[PDB]
Amino acid sequence: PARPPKPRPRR
Amino acid sequence: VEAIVEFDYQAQHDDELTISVGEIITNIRKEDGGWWEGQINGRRGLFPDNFVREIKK
Amino acid sequence: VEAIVEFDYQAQHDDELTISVGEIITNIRKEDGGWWEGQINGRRGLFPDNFVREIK
Ligand code: NA
Ligand code: NA
Repeated sequence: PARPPKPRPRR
Repeated sequence: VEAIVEFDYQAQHDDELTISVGEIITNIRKEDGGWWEGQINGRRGLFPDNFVREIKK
Repeated sequence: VEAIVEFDYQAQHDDELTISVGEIITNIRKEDGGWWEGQINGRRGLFPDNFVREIK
Protein backbone atom coordinates (compact mmCIF):
# COMPACT_ATOMS: atom_id res chain seq x y z
CA PRO A 1 0.00 0.00 0.00
CA ALA A 2 1.93 3.00 -1.30
CA ARG A 3 0.81 6.47 -0.25
CA PRO A 4 -1.21 8.55 -2.73
CA PRO A 5 0.92 9.77 -5.66
CA LYS A 6 1.52 13.48 -6.13
CA PRO A 7 0.68 15.36 -9.27
CA ARG A 8 3.53 17.27 -10.90
CA PRO A 9 3.20 21.03 -10.21
CA ARG A 10 1.22 23.18 -12.68
CA ARG A 11 4.04 25.18 -14.34
CA VAL B 1 -5.43 7.77 -27.15
CA GLU B 2 -7.42 6.32 -24.26
CA ALA B 3 -6.53 5.53 -20.68
CA ILE B 4 -8.02 4.11 -17.52
CA VAL B 5 -7.96 5.80 -14.11
CA GLU B 6 -5.70 4.14 -11.53
CA PHE B 7 -5.89 6.79 -8.77
CA ASP B 8 -8.60 9.34 -7.91
CA TYR B 9 -7.82 13.01 -8.44
CA GLN B 10 -9.83 16.12 -7.68
CA ALA B 11 -9.51 19.11 -9.99
CA GLN B 12 -7.92 22.14 -8.39
CA HIS B 13 -8.50 24.49 -11.33
CA ASP B 14 -11.54 25.03 -13.55
CA ASP B 15 -9.52 23.57 -16.42
CA GLU B 16 -8.86 20.25 -14.72
CA LEU B 17 -10.72 16.97 -15.07
CA THR B 18 -11.87 15.15 -11.92
CA ILE B 19 -11.20 11.45 -12.53
CA SER B 20 -12.07 8.39 -10.41
CA VAL B 21 -10.59 4.87 -10.26
CA GLY B 22 -11.75 2.77 -13.20
CA GLU B 23 -13.12 5.33 -15.64
CA ILE B 24 -11.84 5.35 -19.19
CA ILE B 25 -10.45 8.62 -20.48
CA THR B 26 -10.78 9.38 -24.19
CA ASN B 27 -9.88 12.07 -26.72
CA ILE B 28 -6.58 12.20 -24.87
CA ARG B 29 -4.02 14.72 -26.03
CA LYS B 30 -0.59 14.07 -24.60
CA GLU B 31 2.04 16.70 -23.76
CA ASP B 32 5.10 16.72 -21.47
CA GLY B 33 4.76 18.35 -18.04
CA GLY B 34 2.71 15.79 -16.14
CA TRP B 35 -0.70 16.87 -17.41
CA TRP B 36 -2.91 15.48 -20.18
CA GLU B 37 -6.20 16.70 -21.63
CA GLY B 38 -9.00 14.27 -22.29
CA GLN B 39 -12.62 13.49 -21.62
CA ILE B 40 -14.47 11.11 -19.32
CA ASN B 41 -18.10 10.80 -20.42
CA GLY B 42 -18.95 14.13 -18.81
CA ARG B 43 -16.33 16.87 -18.83
CA ARG B 44 -13.03 17.25 -20.62
CA GLY B 45 -9.96 18.69 -18.96
CA LEU B 46 -6.42 18.45 -17.71
CA PHE B 47 -5.73 15.43 -15.52
CA PRO B 48 -2.38 14.16 -14.03
CA ASP B 49 -0.83 11.46 -16.27
CA ASN B 50 0.78 9.43 -13.44
CA PHE B 51 -2.73 8.70 -12.11
CA VAL B 52 -3.85 6.79 -15.20
CA ARG B 53 -2.58 4.01 -17.42
CA GLU B 54 -2.57 4.25 -21.22
CA ILE B 55 -4.57 1.52 -23.02
CA LYS B 56 -3.12 -0.69 -25.80
CA LYS B 57 -4.00 -1.02 -29.51
CA VAL C 1 20.60 4.41 -10.02
CA GLU C 2 20.66 8.19 -9.61
CA ALA C 3 18.53 11.14 -10.68
CA ILE C 4 18.31 14.93 -10.45
CA VAL C 5 15.43 16.86 -8.89
CA GLU C 6 13.17 18.67 -11.39
CA PHE C 7 10.59 20.01 -8.94
CA ASP C 8 10.89 20.85 -5.26
CA TYR C 9 9.35 18.66 -2.60
CA GLN C 10 8.96 19.27 1.12
CA ALA C 11 8.83 15.87 2.85
CA GLN C 12 5.49 15.76 4.68
CA HIS C 13 6.51 12.68 6.68
CA ASP C 14 9.17 11.36 9.02
CA ASP C 15 10.11 8.77 6.38
CA GLU C 16 10.02 11.15 3.41
CA LEU C 17 13.04 12.71 1.69
CA THR C 18 12.97 16.44 1.11
CA ILE C 19 14.38 17.31 -2.29
CA SER C 20 15.37 20.51 -4.15
CA VAL C 21 15.79 21.18 -7.88
CA GLY C 22 19.19 20.23 -9.25
CA GLU C 23 20.07 17.88 -6.39
CA ILE C 24 21.55 14.51 -7.29
CA ILE C 25 19.54 11.62 -5.90
CA THR C 26 21.42 8.37 -5.62
CA ASN C 27 21.06 4.81 -4.41
CA ILE C 28 17.50 5.17 -5.59
CA ARG C 29 15.47 2.00 -5.34
CA LYS C 30 12.25 2.04 -7.36
CA GLU C 31 8.76 0.78 -6.45
CA ASP C 32 5.41 1.31 -8.28
CA GLY C 33 2.96 3.89 -7.00
CA GLY C 34 4.72 7.21 -7.48
CA TRP C 35 7.36 7.12 -4.78
CA TRP C 36 11.06 6.23 -4.85
CA GLU C 37 13.62 5.88 -2.06
CA GLY C 38 16.90 7.63 -2.71
CA GLN C 39 19.60 9.68 -1.12
CA ILE C 40 20.89 13.25 -1.05
CA ASN C 41 23.81 14.19 1.23
CA GLY C 42 23.54 11.95 4.25
CA ARG C 43 19.75 12.04 4.10
CA ARG C 44 17.56 9.29 2.68
CA GLY C 45 13.81 8.96 2.35
CA LEU C 46 10.83 8.61 0.05
CA PHE C 47 10.08 11.18 -2.63
CA PRO C 48 7.68 11.34 -5.63
CA ASP C 49 9.46 9.95 -8.74
CA ASN C 50 7.64 12.18 -11.22
CA PHE C 51 9.42 15.02 -9.39
CA VAL C 52 12.85 14.01 -10.62
CA ARG C 53 14.52 12.88 -13.80
CA GLU C 54 16.46 9.61 -13.88
CA ILE C 55 19.98 10.25 -15.19
CA LYS C 56 21.17 8.33 -18.27
NA1 NA D 1 0.80 7.20 -16.53
NA1 NA E 1 10.67 10.39 -13.13
